[PDB]
Amino acid sequence: AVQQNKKSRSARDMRRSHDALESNALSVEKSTGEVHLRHHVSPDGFYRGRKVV
Amino acid sequence: MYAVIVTGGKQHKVTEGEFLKVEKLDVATGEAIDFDRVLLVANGEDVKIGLPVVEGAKVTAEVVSHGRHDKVRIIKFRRRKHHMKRQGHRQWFTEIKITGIQ
Amino acid sequence: MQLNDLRSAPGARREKHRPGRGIGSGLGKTGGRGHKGLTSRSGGKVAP
Amino acid sequence: ARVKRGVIARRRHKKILKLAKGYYGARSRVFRVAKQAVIKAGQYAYRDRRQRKRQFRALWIARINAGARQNGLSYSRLIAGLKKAAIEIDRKVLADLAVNEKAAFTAIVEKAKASLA
Amino acid sequence: MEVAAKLSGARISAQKARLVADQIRGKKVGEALNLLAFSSKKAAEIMKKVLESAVANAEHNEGADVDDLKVSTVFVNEGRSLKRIMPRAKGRADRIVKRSCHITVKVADK
Amino acid sequence: KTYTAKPETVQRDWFVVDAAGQTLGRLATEIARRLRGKHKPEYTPHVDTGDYIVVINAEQVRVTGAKTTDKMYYHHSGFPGGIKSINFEKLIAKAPERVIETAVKGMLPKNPLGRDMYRKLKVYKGASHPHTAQQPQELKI
RNA sequence: GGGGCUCAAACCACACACCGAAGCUGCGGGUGUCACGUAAGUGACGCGGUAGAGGAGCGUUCUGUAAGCCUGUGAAGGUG
RNA sequence: GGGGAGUGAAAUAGAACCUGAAACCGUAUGCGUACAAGCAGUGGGAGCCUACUUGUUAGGUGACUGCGUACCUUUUGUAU
Repeated sequence: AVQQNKKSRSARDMRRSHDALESNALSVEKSTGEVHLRHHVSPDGFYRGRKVV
Repeated sequence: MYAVIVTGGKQHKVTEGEFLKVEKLDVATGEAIDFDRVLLVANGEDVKIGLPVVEGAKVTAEVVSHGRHDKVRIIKFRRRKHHMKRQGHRQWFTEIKITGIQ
Repeated sequence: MQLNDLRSAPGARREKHRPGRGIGSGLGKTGGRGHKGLTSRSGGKVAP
Repeated sequence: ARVKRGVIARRRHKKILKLAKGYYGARSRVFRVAKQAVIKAGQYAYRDRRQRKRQFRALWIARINAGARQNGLSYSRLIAGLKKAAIEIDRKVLADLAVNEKAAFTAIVEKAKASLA
Repeated sequence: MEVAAKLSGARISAQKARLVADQIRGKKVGEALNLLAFSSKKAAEIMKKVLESAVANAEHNEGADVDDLKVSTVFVNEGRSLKRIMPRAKGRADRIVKRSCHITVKVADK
Repeated sequence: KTYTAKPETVQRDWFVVDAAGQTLGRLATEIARRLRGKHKPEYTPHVDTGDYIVVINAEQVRVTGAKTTDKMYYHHSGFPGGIKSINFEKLIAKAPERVIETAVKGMLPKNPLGRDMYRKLKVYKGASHPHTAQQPQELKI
């Protein structure tokens, strides 16, 4: 099943008004002072004031 | 004071300092003109209504310019009938400033 | 007389209207031939 | 003598596509849709130079009607005075006097209640 | 002052790359760099190195501080696509475009 | 150039009519005339220059002939078989005031203006209306 | 056609008004033809249009006019 | 792959390199748009925003509203 008419760019862009991305929940270690994802291990290996790896 | 005067086969409500375009009348720039066709003269609350015409009548004001209006365009098109016909038009005006109406 | 100033009498040369150059030239779309049948086809000739 | 037609064809597309300026979508940006849209807009522009003279003639009459019934007279009784009286005043300025100079429009509808015909 | 960096030709398409450019547009640089670092996209990794380079162009060729700076205009243009063939059923072949993009990031202290 | 009315400086009045034995569609012509502002010399077709009409006794409105038990009112719910009818005297018992609103609504334009003319029509059912602050005046006595 | 209309917003008569077309008139606009004008010049009747006939043009490239004229104080081109 | 610095008359002549159009895709700004039905325009038209000078302007947007069923070809006839 095909188009009988090509989509306008008004309607092509109305469809992708729901395709905007969301941000992540970031937070900062109180010890080191580095940003990491919330509820995740830091990119240096710290998690709640403790080196875990 | 305002007056109702007939100039160009059509008629204008006219105040005592107005600039207004009318149809082209055969007079030079800075001259004075003559119609005898003032229909209504109202000055405050003294309104004169023309019984055909307010008697004692002359349209004698001064001419600002002889110009020409903007171009309207004509398109005559019969679809499916191989007909197309275009034409431009600019309508002449005079600009007249109101000083003397009777 | 200049080469810039020679022309022939009016009526001596004509424009040679070309058929089929748009619908304002008067010979638009078909060029004086009309519609279907052989006379508008190429080689559309009736024998003498 | 060969002649290339890229300079004349782009100036002829650019005239028709400047007259299409302000039109939704491909009516203002591709030529095959803008040529048709400029032709249609000049068929309508021809047609509505006639209707402008009709739409104002209806609007004048409707305001003269509304301003006459203020004074106890209909439209058609107000206009009927003037094959018998003669004001020779038109619908364009009577509508402008019905709105603006409302006391000079009351003076005209009493000259038409003086005609009685 | 307004200092740019451009990337002429990233191997992502522009529609997939504009979707991250809209997410750092107008933000402060130190928070835009955090958003690009923890995002899930290719375009976040590509546009992190352009924002990293746009900051260092402002530190070295101007006298800007990183805390002063702000992502002024980020935009993604379309690049030269490259044209090749994916073969389909029953003998017909299709034309794949592999699109590219031009990622530009501006920074300013305003 | 001629006068065009101008919707920030439109003077609108308030009015109570009394439908205590009025013919339905001869009352409705006068309401819908004044909701458009056809009674005013500065009627502009694209500007709402109308007044505000309050109707008070909208169940004492009257239809002549045998229209009181005739004159069905149809509306379709959208689902198949969903045609639904009600006559004059059971509707004026149920919702007595959508009778006198659907007459005026059909006589106003089918536009965003006519949908805004209609918002200036407040019909009620008692002898009183909740609009004593605006001081509506009486008319069509 | 809808709302809606019942001493009518229906039908039958008659009277008087009014609205309504690009019709008609008012006003401003070429030459289409024709007659007049020692050719300045106004008049009069026209002027929807397919196939089609007739008449008049614009623009492009080239050659002559051109070893001229323009142009680096800025060409063609492109965009306003 | 860029930001500078140099080179040059010119680097938005940087090698995919003279000019660099159009479709197509973007960012910025001004105005409109989430109770309103259809060839997407046109007649009327408020408000708002920019330049200017007076305002009876110029550019942008166009709420609201009247009328409005593309184009070609083919046909007795097509929104078809």
